[PDB]
Amino acid sequence: MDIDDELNELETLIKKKQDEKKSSELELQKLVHDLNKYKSNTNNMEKII
Amino acid sequence: SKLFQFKLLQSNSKLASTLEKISSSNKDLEDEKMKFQESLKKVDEIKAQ
Amino acid sequence: ESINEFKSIEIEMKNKLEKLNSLLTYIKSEITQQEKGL
Repeated sequence: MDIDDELNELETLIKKKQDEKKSSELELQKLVHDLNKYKSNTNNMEKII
Repeated sequence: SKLFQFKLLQSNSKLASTLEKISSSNKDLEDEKMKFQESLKKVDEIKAQ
Repeated sequence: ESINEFKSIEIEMKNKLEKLNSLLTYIKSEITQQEKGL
């Protein structure tokens, strides 16, 4: 029984970690959604060059 | 010059509209932050329970 | 409730990003009004 409980607990923690990663994934796109876009803006400046 | 003054007035009106939109967005963000604070208080109450 | 709070925090972050983009657009539009003096 104890072992089982322990395992469950571990799994729970893992799940939480995954959730955190998901949040990071959002950030991993959010700033990116502008970051490369900013470079694209610089590309427009390159057109002026 | 009259046409440029008209265009400047139109740009000022558009800037005022954008500022009003940004103010409404900031108010919505403040409401969301208050809701998140209420959710954190509820989570603290659940931890006490 | 914790999952809902995390989802609300993500939605608030998205709304803050949208508001920052709108504020940058408004600042650009206001800076583009420098020619009004002439």
